[PDB]
This record gives sequence, C-alpha cells and structure tokens, in this order.
Amino acid sequence: YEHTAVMPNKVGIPYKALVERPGYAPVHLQIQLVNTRIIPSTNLEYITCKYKTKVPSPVVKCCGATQCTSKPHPDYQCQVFTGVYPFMWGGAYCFCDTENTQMSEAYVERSEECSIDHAKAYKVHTGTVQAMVNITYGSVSWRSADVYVNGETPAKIGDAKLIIGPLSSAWSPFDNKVVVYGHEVYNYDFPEYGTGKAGSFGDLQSRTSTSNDLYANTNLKLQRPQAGIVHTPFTQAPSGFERWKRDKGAPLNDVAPFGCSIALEPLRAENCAVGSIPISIDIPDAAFTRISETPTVSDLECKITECTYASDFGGIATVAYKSSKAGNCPIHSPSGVAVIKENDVTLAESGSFTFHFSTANIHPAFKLQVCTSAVTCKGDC
Amino acid sequence: YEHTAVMPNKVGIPYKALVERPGYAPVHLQIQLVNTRIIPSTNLEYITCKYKTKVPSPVVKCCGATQCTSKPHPDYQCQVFTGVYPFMWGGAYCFCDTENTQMSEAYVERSEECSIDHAKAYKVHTGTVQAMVNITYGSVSWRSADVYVNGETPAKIGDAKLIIGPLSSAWSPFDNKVVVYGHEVYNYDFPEYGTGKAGSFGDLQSRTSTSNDLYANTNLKLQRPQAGIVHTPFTQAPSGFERWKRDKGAPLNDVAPFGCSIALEPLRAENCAVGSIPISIDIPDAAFTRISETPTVSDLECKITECTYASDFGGIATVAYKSSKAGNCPIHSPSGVAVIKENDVTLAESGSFTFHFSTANIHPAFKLQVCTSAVTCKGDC
Amino acid sequence: YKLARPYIADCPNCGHSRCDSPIAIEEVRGDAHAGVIRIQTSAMFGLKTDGVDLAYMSFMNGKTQKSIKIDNLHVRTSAPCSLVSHHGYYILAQCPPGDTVTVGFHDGPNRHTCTVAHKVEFRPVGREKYRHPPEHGVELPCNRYTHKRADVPFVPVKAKCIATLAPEPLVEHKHRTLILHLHPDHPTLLTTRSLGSDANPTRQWIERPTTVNFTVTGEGLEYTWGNHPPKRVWAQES
Amino acid sequence: YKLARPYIADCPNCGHSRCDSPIAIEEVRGDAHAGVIRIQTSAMFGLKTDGVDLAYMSFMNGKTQKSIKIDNLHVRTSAPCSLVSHHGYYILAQCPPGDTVTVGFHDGPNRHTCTVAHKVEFRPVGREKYRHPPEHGVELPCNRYTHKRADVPFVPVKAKCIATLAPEPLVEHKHRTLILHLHPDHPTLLTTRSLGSDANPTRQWIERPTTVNFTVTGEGLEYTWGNHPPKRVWAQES
Repeated sequence: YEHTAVMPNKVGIPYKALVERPGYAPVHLQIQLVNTRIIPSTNLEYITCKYKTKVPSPVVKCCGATQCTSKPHPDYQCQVFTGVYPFMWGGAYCFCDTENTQMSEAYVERSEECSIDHAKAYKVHTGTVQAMVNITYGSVSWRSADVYVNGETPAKIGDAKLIIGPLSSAWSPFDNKVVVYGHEVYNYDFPEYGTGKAGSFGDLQSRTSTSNDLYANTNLKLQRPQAGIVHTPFTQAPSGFERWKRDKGAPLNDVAPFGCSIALEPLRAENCAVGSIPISIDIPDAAFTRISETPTVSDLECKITECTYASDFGGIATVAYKSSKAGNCPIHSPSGVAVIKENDVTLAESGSFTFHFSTANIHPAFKLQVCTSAVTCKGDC
Repeated sequence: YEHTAVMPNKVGIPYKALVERPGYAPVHLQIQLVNTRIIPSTNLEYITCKYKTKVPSPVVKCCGATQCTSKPHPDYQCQVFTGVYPFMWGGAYCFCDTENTQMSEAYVERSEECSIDHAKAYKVHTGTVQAMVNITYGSVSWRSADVYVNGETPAKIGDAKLIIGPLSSAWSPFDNKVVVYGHEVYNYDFPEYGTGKAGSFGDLQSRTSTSNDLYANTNLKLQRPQAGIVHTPFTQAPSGFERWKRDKGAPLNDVAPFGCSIALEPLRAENCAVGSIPISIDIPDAAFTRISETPTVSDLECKITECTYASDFGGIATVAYKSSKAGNCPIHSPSGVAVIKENDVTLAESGSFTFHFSTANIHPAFKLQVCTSAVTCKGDC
Repeated sequence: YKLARPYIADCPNCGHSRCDSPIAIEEVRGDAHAGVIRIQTSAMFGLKTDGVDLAYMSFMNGKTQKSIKIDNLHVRTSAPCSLVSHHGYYILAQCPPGDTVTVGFHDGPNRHTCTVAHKVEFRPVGREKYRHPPEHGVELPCNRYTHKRADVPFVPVKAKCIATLAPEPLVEHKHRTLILHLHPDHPTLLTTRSLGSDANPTRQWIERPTTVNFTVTGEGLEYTWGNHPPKRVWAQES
Repeated sequence: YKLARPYIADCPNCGHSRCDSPIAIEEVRGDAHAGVIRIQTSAMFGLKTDGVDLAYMSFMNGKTQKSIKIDNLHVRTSAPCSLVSHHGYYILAQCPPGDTVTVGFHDGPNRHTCTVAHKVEFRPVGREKYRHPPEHGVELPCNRYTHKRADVPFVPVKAKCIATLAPEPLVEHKHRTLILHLHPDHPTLLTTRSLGSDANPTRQWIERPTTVNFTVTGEGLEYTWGNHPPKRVWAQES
C-alpha cells in the first residue's frame, strides 16, 4: 500500500502520521530526517591558492638597452627602467644611466600546497538532494534512507520504500558561481577564465594553480630600482586571495540557517534542518489489521511517567487498556502538543502499551488513540 | 573614439552604419558578423552506440542443472531452461530427460566502432559565445576583432576595440538534455546516466563505451532452446537507440533557423545568424579628420553606373562633388533598399568617387550621405 | 605483432559434405558507410611465416599453417574482393556490407567457399544514408578503417567517404526568394533551412529534373542537395 | 640532488662584507596549515659526506665545501629555527613566522647568510589558527611533510596538527533558548547557527568567561567553539 507523506525536517517533532486503508486499522508512520546532504554537480572554473614569491636577480645591461622578456609564471610582472642607478660606482652601479637599462622582474609561483590550501571556483550544474528519511513502524525504527533527487536511486526497503522527491528547501550555498575554501563557502562571482581579480579571490586564475604559467592580478607595480642594493622593489594593491580568505565574517557554512556543515569536493551541505522532505512510502500490509477492523479497546486509563519540555522523543507514557481481537492498531495521538513516536501497537488483545512520544509543549496532555478507543494522558514535561 | 552600434548577426553580410561626430569628419562603419559560435558547457551523460549482438553456444549439462554465470556485457541476459532435451536426440543427445538443463546466454557488446560511430547523450548548461566580428572603419575594411560575446574579456584584439556586453548563449540548439547523432543534434530527452532503455535514446548507457561499463537494455528476451541444435534463440523489440537512429528527419545541424551548423565535441552551434550583437567600437580619430566646418562637402550628385539586385554588394555607383577640404566622410546610405558596403569616401575634389553598395531592390534609389551633403542616387539594377 | 595464425575450422555455412573446411573468419566490422571492410580472419592475409607483408597470405588450407602469395586464399562477398592492406591478425579488403565475408578456394572445376556471417550494425549516423563509395562526386559521413598496417588490428575511424552525384542545382537569387532548378540523375536528399532566421526545415527526396522554390530571409539559405554535406548561400538579399 | 653537494648560487647580499655565498632556494613549501617548512636549497642539511643523515649538514661557506655538526650555523625565517628533520636536498624545520627564509653560517672571517623572499604562510584550514603546532590540544587537519629521511623526496602531504583547547563549555538548556556560558582561556572562534529553520548566525572570537544566549526554534542549534568539533543540540528542550 502506497502512502505519500511529507515530513518536516524537524527532529523536535518527528512527523507522526497514520496510514488509513478500508477494512483496516492504521499503520505507524513516524518520520525523522536523520541527515540531509544537498549535493550538486560541480564544474571547476579555476583554482586560486597561496602563491610563494620568487625574486630573481634582475637583468641589467650596463650602457645598453634591455627589454623585458616574458618568463611565464603565475604573476610574472616586469617593468623596464632606464636611469637605473646614478652615474659611475661612486653613486653605485654602471657608468651609464641614460643608456643603462634594467628589466626589474619578479614573480609569484605555485606552491605544491595549492591542492591542499587553495580555494576552488565552481560553476554549478543541477544536483541531487539526499534526505536520510527514517520511517518507523512499530517499535522498529531504522529504515533511514538516502535517495538521490533525479529519480535514479530510490530506497527499496520493503517496509518503507522511499522515493525522495525534491526537498522543498535544499540548502545550496552552491549557486551558479561559488567559491569554496575549506569547509567555509562564500558566494563569490567569477568569469570562466576572463578578467582578473585584485583584492579578492581570482588573485591567481587558471584551472590549476599548482602549476606555473598562469594569469594573476595581485596588482604588483614595480618601483624605480633602489640604488645601493641589487633589488627589485614594488608597491602593490593587497593580495586578493588572502584578503578574500580573511573576509570570513559570515561564510555560508558558518551562518547556515539549518545548521548545515558545508563540506567540500562535489560540495555538499551536511546535516541540515532545511525543508520538508516529500516521501512516497510503501507501507507494509503487515502493519495494518488482518482483513477487518475488528479490535475493540475498552476500559482504558493513561499514565504518563515522564516527559521533558518540548522534546525529540522525551515523552515516555503507558496506556493501560483491555483489547479484543487482533490487528495492528494505531497508538498515535493526533494532537499537536504531543504526537506519539509509536503509532502502532501490535494488537493481539494487548492490555498495556508503553509508547514513546514527542512534544513541543511544557505539558504532555495528548489524546492518544488505540485501535478503537482513545484516552487522554497527563503528566508533566 | 567610441561609437556604439548594434550589428545584426548576418553571417558574411555587413550591417552598414554611419558614425556621425561633429568637429570631425564622420567615419565609414560596416560591421559584419563573420561567425558566432554558441559553445555551451557539456556534461556528457552517456555514450550509446551501435552494438553487436554476440550469441555464444549455450552451456548444456547433461544429467544436471546448469546455472548462469553473469558477464558484464551491456544487456547480458541468460535464462536457465530445465528438461530441454529428453532421452537421446531432441537437439542434443542426453541420457537424462528432466535433469538435462541448458543455460541459454546471449548478450550485446559494443562493436569496435562505438567511440566514433556512436551517438552522445549530452546535458547542456550555460556557455560562452565567441564572435568573429569584422569591423570596417574608413576605407580599410579589416579592423576585424575576435570578441567574446559572453562576459569574460573585451576585444583589444583587432584595430577596432570591441566590447560585447555578456550573453552566455546567443541560442543553444541544445536543451537541458540534447542528443547528438555523432555530429547532428536533435533535442531529445532521456534519463541521466545508468542502464540503457530499449524505448528511449541510450540503449547502452554509461559515460564511456567499453562493453563492461556500458549497461544496456536492448530487450534481449531468451526463448526456449532450438529443437535439432543447441542454440540460444532470442526475440527483442527494437532498441530505443535503434528507434532513435531511424529518426533523422530535420537535424538542427542541417535545419536550424539561423544556419546554426551544430558541431560536436563540446557541443556548439557554429555560424549562427541568431540575434544581433551589441558592439561598442573604438574607431579612432584617424579614420575621420578634424572639423567639417571646412571639410564641408557641397554640390554633390550621384550617378549609379550599375547595380544587381539580390546580391551581396552588387551596387557600383559614383559621386561627383566639390569639397572645401579633404577628409574621410562616410558615404553610407541608411536606406533600406540599399545600404552601402564601402561607406567611406575620400573627400578631395575629383568628380568621381566610386563606392560599392548592396541592394535588395530592382531600382537602386538610396539617399546617400557624405559628411555634410546628402543626395539621391539612381541607376538600374 | 599478431598472436594467432590460420587454422582449419568448422564453417558457419559452407556446402554440405564440405563443412569440415579450411579457411575461416572470426569477426568483421562493416559498420562503416565506407566501401572497405575490416576483417579479423583465421585465413590471414598480412601474415606469412615472417609476418606482415602487403601482398601475401597464409592459411591452413587443409594442410598446415604456411604461406604463399595471394592466389588460393581469396576474399569474396560472393563475388571477388580486392584487398587493400594486410595487417597480421586483421585483414582489410573491400567487401562493402561486411555482413558476409567469404574465404574460398577457387581452383579446379569445383567451387569451394566457406562463408562467415557477422554481427555488424551498419546504420545511418550521417545526415543521410547513401550508396557505398564509387569514384565520382562529393563524400558523405562514413566510419572507414585505416588502410595500412602498424606491424595488430586496423583502428576504427569516422570520416567521409565518396558518393555519386549529378549536376548541382542551378540557384537563382531574386527578391527574398530562391528557386532551385534541379537536375538529379540520382536520388538526392534535399534538406533546406534559411540561414537568416527563417527555419524552412524541409526534407524531401528528389530525382529527375524538377524545380523547388524556397523562401529566403534574404539572408541566405542552406539547401543540402544529397551526396554533399550542407551547402550554403548568402547575400544582402537572397 | 640529496647526495649532490652544495654549490655557489646567486644571492649577492650577506650581513658581512663577504657576500660570495651559496643559497638561492630552488623551491620552498611553507603554505601549510602546520608551522613547519620544507626547504629545497644548496646549503643542505641532512647531508654530510656519508650521504643522508638526520643531524648533520653540509654547506659551501662562500668557498669552502665541507660538513659540520650543527653549532652556530642556524636556519631562520624571521625568527630562529630549530630543525626537525634533515633529508639530503631538503631541510625540514619548525619556523613559526615563515615568510622570508634565511639559511646562514655565522662563522668568523667569512660570515655569509642568504635570505630569499617567499610567501610562506601558515593559516586555518577551518577557522582555528596554526603557525606552530604544540603538543597540547586537539589534532586537526593540516599540510605537513614526512619527518624522517627516506634515504622518497620530501614533498607536501597532509598530516595532523595540534591546536589549543579551551576549558569546559558550560551549556544551559532552557525553553527555546540555549544560553552558553563559555569560558575560553585562549581565543576561540565561536560560530553558531541554529540546527533549526531559525538561525543564530553569529561568528565572534571570544576570550574569558562570558554568556551568550541563542534562540532555538525547537530544533536546537549548532555551535562550533574554537573550531573544535561542533557541540550541537537538536532538541526543543534547547
């Protein structure tokens, strides 16, 4: 029997429901979202990472022209300076000034730690959404199952065959262009491999930055060669990758309003509280009555031993009764201040059933219904 | 100087325009979109290709059961048939009757040609658009610049510096799911990577063709063993790829409206005439001359020597004039019946300047404009 | 280098009381729209005792694995086939469909032939299905094989292979309208579209002198006229 | 190489009036989330005449190729450094500030020291700082290098790096409200967000006994404190 239900991603209230079928007493359905992984397919646009600076000795031709020769490195920058140093070696270096020309070169390179201390620019194409949907029937709970949203991987557990249709909200901080550093994800724009970025991520660009011969925009501006030292001086606008990494004042991982632990590589948002999960659930016929609703439940009193104020399943209560015939009978409480975890009781002329319940209230007064007859239970949460 | 025009994507056809600027002598502008390539980002969903059915001789155990041994071949199917051959002849000699068992196996594999004689299931997400934009400024019609139509980098290539504001796809004859024949695209939907289907495209599925990785459904249905020989007989309904293969009416490669010649590896639509491409054109002052308070053009007349209608640029015409100072004047006619190819006229008195024009009318009557003087031209096409 | 040599083998179909034959074939690929066929044979050309030559074969002819120059081991479809290249384990000959490759001994009054059937799928994959290669006209999509050895097998390729045709349509551009005066002597698949922005998605097979008028955007049109891949025309007005 | 002896290299700057030194640093790795730096340079530690050792070095002094036991010959970055492992061509040291890398001989008449500019940073992989792992506190992911000679080369890898722990985080549960009495002895980054459909999106670095009350919608909250493994509740008792 197929029963299609939608469970709120709330572990405060696990969403309790009854499965009706004609000539039968209902089936225990308690649904808990144990874990959510929102996983999208990621197409890498570029790497940006910690560079290591290389300062070579600059090619100076005394009394002759020197033009920059490109030497390919991630932020290779040169500038050609004439009048490099004062005349003679009494003011330091070279007879000429006018004819003397220095190419003042410096660059940044890759570290081989640009594959383990780097952020990653991702274009994002359509994903899958997992919801670990635990559906409880009788005292047995575990049928906790992930299913890919694309209809390619349905849970075919017999007593709760779950197909998980698209979650109503699936926490994706994995938008069209997203940079992920570590766990910390930042929505950040980038082109495919277009214009550079200075003072933000895209400091190094290229599909891998663990190699040399890249395109950078760290905005290195060589200054006139300092006289009395062999050096290549520069001013710069701030190093953008490091600056972007330090713009962690609210990464989406850390402000995830579902408590999602964003984790990196295809990218996923782990253990969210996001959305409500469509579930098409194949209810087992074994968890209804024999062929007829024929149990009668009579002479009932309900005692609550304990409850904790507004809990996951902190309610423990027992309903004493006398029951006739045999079926599998619902021990749920439809009420909103408490709903019962146990939504089945194996009717076989049972006279005591201890049920576990969940609440969202500081007092457990729920009307619990057995197969036929219902009572109200009371205690304190 | 920047002059911003919007050029129709007409493959090989220049969109003729006049660039007017005061305190200068206006410049010839014709911008021809030579090629537009819409290239979208491709997620290969699967290879599917021309399979070869392999029917090996079946394993017959006389006087004992035969159990199938699975093999990873795409639509490997076996069936165990018991009591196949009675005492003596029946299609094999066997002493035993009911204990005689044949396991009838057969399968499909990839053919040797299946990585180049294959169709390709592609998911398509948003692309890049390159445009080869041929820009004429002044008489010289080759200031041509390759320019990204999508948002990456402005063309500083070519003498005419072009910026095309972003446009990720100018038209994708590729939907979310697009089938490629092997070079021709038909928009056709299919389910993502997995096991093939004998009723939709992708009778073999998996992102590579190796006949191991490939999981297929071709509807191989084993039949009861042949009587008079040991053989594995089977029936099938046509495979979904094969049904798709017999669909080849009107491929987008050969029928797409703008002349989009779809080409395959990353999917792309070559030589589309789709839409119009905004071009901000840096046309320097060098294709003008200062003022037109003395590069005034006066006493102009147009005689058309020849024209041919329905041609690219079949108009040939001449302007006699007097100019007070030399310049470069656009000889453009923003008329609809004719637009001028060589929209430049070298002002300098001579009584003839021969300009080339394009027409679409049996009589070439266009109002031709130089810098300051306008005329009407007449001839016969 | 090949790791197998010819052998006598039971033929899939040979004449009754001769099915105990020499010379046999393993597999053939003919998935090509090419006129050439790639053969994996056990009656191997491109194998002598020394291995790969271009005009020598080896066979077990009801004898032993030994070689002679092409003479007694003949490829056929059911009619002669002329080899192009021999590559050890794999043979290449033209026997156009590749669904029937026949290795046969054609000496004395008797006609001995073993024929092997193959598991080829030759399907459209081009812009049209068409005739096997002749010498004349413009090519169309095929999936040919390499025509030289590398010593083991010939590799699979996709290219374009020859097709017959007849004089191409007399095009006339006029006011936003293009008439194609056609003279096929051979069936042509005519595919059209305008290349401006007008779709015109029009397939028709034509033969015989006829006219077919098409609309144009005035910004060209493609008419593919069979036994050619897309042909395109353009102009300010077409 | 590892067994190849040190040699003169361009770097015409030393702190004395002799500057004809080795050292130019071929490659350096120090973009770790550890505190340690692996240097590849001429003026090799982990190489004596015996080849690869863990507690001897070799160097060109400016003109004298020899080996010594490590005495007054010190590696430094922007601070002294005590080596951890020596691996031939590779030096491995704990160097807390990083950035510049300075290999120097503080010998008598010729006192050479070369420094090469590089960007060697030690940073969070999460949000807890690393710059010199001690031996007290929780182990967390980092980049590091192998710390024993394989005579294979020392190259980047990821290992485990200690980062400081903080005192007991006294949680107090109340209804729809979770006050967190937190008592850092050291800078802890406190990030919170609810594990409900509400949120507590509050990053702050905290030090010293404070309280911070947070909302709970009935689905608790996650708080990561110090970037130490999260303390998370999912109850409406929270």
